[PDB]
Amino acid sequence: LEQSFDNSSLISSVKELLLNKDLIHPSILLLTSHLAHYKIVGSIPRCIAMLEVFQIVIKDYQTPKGTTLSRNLTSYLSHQIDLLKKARPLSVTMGNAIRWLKQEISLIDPSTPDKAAKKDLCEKIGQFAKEKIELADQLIIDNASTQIEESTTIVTYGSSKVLTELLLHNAISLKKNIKVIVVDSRPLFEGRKMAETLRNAGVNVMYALITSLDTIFNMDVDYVFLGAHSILSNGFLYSRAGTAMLAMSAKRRNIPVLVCCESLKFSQRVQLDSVTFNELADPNDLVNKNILDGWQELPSLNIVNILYDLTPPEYIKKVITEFGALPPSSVPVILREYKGSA
Amino acid sequence: SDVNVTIDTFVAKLKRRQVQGSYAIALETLQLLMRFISAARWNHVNDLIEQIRDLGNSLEKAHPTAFSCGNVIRRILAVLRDEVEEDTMSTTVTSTSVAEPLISSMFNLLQKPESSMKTKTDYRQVAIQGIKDLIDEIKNIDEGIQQIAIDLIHDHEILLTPTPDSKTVLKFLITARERSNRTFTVLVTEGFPNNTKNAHEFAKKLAQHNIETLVVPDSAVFALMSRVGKVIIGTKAVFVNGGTISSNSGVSSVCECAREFRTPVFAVAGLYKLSPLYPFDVEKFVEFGGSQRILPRMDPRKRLDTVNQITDYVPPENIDIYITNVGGFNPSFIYRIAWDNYKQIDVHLDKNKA
Amino acid sequence: MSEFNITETYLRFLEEDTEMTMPIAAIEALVTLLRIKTPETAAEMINTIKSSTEELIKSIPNSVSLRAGCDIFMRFVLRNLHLYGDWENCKQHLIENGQLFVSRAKKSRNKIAEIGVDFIADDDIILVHGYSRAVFSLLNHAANKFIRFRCVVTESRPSKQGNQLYTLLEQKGIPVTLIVDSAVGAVIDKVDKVFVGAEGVAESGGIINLVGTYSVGVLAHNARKPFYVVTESHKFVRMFPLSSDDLPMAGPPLDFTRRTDDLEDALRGPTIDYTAQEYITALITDLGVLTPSAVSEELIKMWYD
Repeated sequence: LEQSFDNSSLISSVKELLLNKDLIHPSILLLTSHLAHYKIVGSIPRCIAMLEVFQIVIKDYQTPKGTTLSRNLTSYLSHQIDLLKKARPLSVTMGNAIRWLKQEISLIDPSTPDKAAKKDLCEKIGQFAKEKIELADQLIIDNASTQIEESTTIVTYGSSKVLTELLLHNAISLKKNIKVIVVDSRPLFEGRKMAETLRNAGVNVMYALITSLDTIFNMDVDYVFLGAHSILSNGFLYSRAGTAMLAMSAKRRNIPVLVCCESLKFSQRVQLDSVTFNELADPNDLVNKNILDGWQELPSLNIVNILYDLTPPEYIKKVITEFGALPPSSVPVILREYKGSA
Repeated sequence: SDVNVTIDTFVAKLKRRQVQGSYAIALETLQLLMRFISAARWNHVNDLIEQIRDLGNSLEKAHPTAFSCGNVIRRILAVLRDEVEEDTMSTTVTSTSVAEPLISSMFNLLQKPESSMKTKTDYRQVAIQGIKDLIDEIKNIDEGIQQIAIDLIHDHEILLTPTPDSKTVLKFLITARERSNRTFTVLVTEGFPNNTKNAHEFAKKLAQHNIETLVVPDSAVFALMSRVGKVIIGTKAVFVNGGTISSNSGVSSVCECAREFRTPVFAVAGLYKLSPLYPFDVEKFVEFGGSQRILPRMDPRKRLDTVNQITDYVPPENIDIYITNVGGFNPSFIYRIAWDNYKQIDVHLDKNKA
Repeated sequence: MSEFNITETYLRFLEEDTEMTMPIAAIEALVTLLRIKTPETAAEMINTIKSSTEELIKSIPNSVSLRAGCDIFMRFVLRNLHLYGDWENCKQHLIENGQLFVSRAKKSRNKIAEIGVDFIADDDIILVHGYSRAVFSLLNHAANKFIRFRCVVTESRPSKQGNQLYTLLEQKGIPVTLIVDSAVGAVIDKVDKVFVGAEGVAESGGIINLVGTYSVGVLAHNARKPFYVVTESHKFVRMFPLSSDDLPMAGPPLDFTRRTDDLEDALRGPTIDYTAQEYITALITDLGVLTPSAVSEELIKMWYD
């Protein structure tokens, strides 16, 4: 009660809707069903999957009689976003795409016979993720590869989002020697997906848990690379929980730390505290007859499960985007030069 | 002329502290500036910046350590320094508009080769609104403050400020309790023996809005620093390093004692509180006070010596954020906001361009 | 008929005067390269310098201040070919700019001495390290202003330069001591300010000059003194590490091969260190005083495209 972070109302556990005024897309319920019951995403996997259902749901237009297609879809698509907000609040990978999409709703005129409404939207929103994601990730590949020598180590955290493809390129598409250290944490064992993949790729993978983190650093170790969820306007890395403890330690143990990221994952907002702006996710998950049951109904017990947390930018040495590399204090200068400009 | 004596009594207004604070001197240097705008016959657009750059050197040389007057004159030059290049390329034919606001500043000195057609009078009236839009910005800087700080601060933490003489946080923590109904407390120390006039005034009005407040002495602020994990500092002016020119007394060492406990250190500052200058000497901006109110006995025969100080300076390593009207910012980012408001010529505001 | 590569133009004038330094000597060689050899076509002109700069890197691989000179000359002729003159005027429009840097980058250092005045204040004991000649011209202006200070010169080992600076300004008339670089940590408490100078600035703000500017930099941060650094506006290179390991001279900084007959053993370690943004606090340009975050953005403002 003294910190009262349990009464930080960033999320509730509300469910069970029945309303049928909107024609709810059945497949967008599947997307929310695939998130909230068991999380299967990073952030750019959402930015793919949020776009996967959007190409389908615009194809079923269902434009009514006395309404322009500019007038209904700004309500029709945005009503379906609140289904996701019941499941999981948005990211900036969510956020920067959808406001760009709401521009495209507004910049059309009453001239389209709804047959032309596909290809002016379909390839355009396809060339979004073709440019802003795919070949944006291509420029990640050449930039990080020249900053990695052979016969070294990489320490990652959680499931990566883009540097999985980077580790595939340096182990197979360039065949230089490399050892991989993947560490994830209870409850979301998403780093095991990388641990399956890179040894299916056939490379030296050492799996790890965050409680045993010191003895990884007591060996020959360097080049700590990180996934990301958003970068603050200061330089704080808003990312998956438990990122900063290796980010403080490897910076304390004088070997450099980088964050693989992109310009789409920037943001205008700013903060400097970990427990201010976050999300909780269903406190039943940290249980597994069990050992304890009854965080409810029992006096003086609670289960927290932090999803996102900030890292100080002094821990990060170099921030790499698709345009290049940059020091972490110099993050917000792209916000005036490329994001909404490029 | 008649405007030449109103500047002289304004020169007289800046000698013997006829106005204080970082707020009221900026409004009154600018209303007085419009009289010079309305009674000027420049006859060339580079003469009008000459009409104002000597006036600042009739002001900044007259009194250096006031800055809310000192940064307006450069900024109101910059809105005309913008529009010299506006009518320059629009007069030409080939490359009338590129309109990207940033050219690479390293290369620009390193490449040297050598309808509103003219409408020469408009530089007056665009400065007449340039009079008006600056003040109307200053009147409601606190809305951009309050949009981001309740985002930045949370509910249940004890607090501390060393600057009771900040009318920003005097007004801000009213609505930080009122609209956002967060409950907390504030520790408050004194600017001994100078802001202790207002330090007892500060928590009393906060006792009216009853935010669990209590007054600490200046010596005790280390002993309770282990409990508090957040400090806000209402500064007076801020330079290009992110080292800010703070209020009167006591606030620098407690900003240092805050930094040693790995405690985040907050600051609030209006956009007009910015200054494009550099702190070359710390001691040329640290102004002192008097031997009067620090000991009143005035011995002529024993006659020891004693030191007052009515300006504290902090390095940018001891500061963390700048809660401004346009967002929160890094201590090292301060140039880019400033160079979007100031130019490289009038920062050396002096007639001798040596 | 010259070829401008090694010594048929370049190493001529490096024996002319030790007032011109290494990168602008390459800039002086690069602007006179396309001046005489002007092959009346925009295509092979830049293909001439891409041949010529890459052999110039191949000429001396371990003077990467030249690489900064090899970097920004391409940045010069790119935007100078911009303004869209279809190469018709841009032959003359480049060479009418032409002799800019032999008139402008030569007056870098006095312009540093114009604006670097109000750092060395009344009674500042000054720690210098290595012959970064913009510091001495700032100190030349300090003696010519008759402002009061003192000076402390470190070593420059193995590059010997500290023995020169003691002889260089004692004749100028400044009270000065030469100290060993080993005795920095026991003396730095009395020292108040400290001046160095980089051979090139990296992307976060880099000190890519000498052997132990990072050693004296990390001393000064625990001494909590303002670690200034003096350079100018043509000393920028994209080359940017993540650790304090740059490209070395020829081998790794921990060799373990043996002495064959009498080989030099002090010269086994590195000769160039690196310092990130954390340990500097301010720097000087021809543009002005510059914070270590703005030196990142101006090194990226015309560098991404």
